[PDB]
Amino acid sequence: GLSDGEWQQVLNVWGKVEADIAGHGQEVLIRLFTGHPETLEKFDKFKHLKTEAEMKASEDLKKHGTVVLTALGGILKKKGHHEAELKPLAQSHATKHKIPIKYLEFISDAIIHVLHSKHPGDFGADAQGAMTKALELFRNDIAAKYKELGFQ
Ligand code: MNH
Repeated sequence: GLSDGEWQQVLNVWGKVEADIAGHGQEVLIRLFTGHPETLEKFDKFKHLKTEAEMKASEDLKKHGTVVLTALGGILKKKGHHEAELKPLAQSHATKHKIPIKYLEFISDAIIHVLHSKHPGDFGADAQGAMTKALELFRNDIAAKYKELGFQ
């Protein structure tokens, strides 16, 4: 679990994602696809995207960015009483989308990167440790549901 102070830090930082949810979400997805181009094949509608400028110019990619970060926002605000939120998310990602836990680790990393990049020296040692622990918990709780289901 995180501590109370650790959640407060997580949620304060998520305060800044919510000022520009679309632009954060899009930078997240662009970090992901360019560092890990196999993740791009999971999206039928994004594999016409050969360049960054193409990625950067896509409103549909930004739309997905928002869907992603909005649902993570909800999850985070439940502070690890997040089972009702998280369980059907895990099921769709295992059975339908077929997203390996490794791609989830890649997007966690992309979110840490994007918080540092968009908030240079405003996202400190302490806040970065708590967000990492919060994303680890997210990932741990999905991994458990994945194991149940035999996914990988
Ligand atoms: C945090 C990480 C994270 C969150 C909160 C997340 C939340 C969602 C939500 C909400 C939806 C819409 C409802 C659903 O269950 O289909 C959705 C659809 C999707 N998700 Mn994912 N998703 C990922 C990471 C996430 N997704 C990653 C990483 C992959 C890709 C490599 C991915 C690929 C999808 C695909 C593909 C869809 C369906 C896209 C479409 O509409 O065509 N994702």
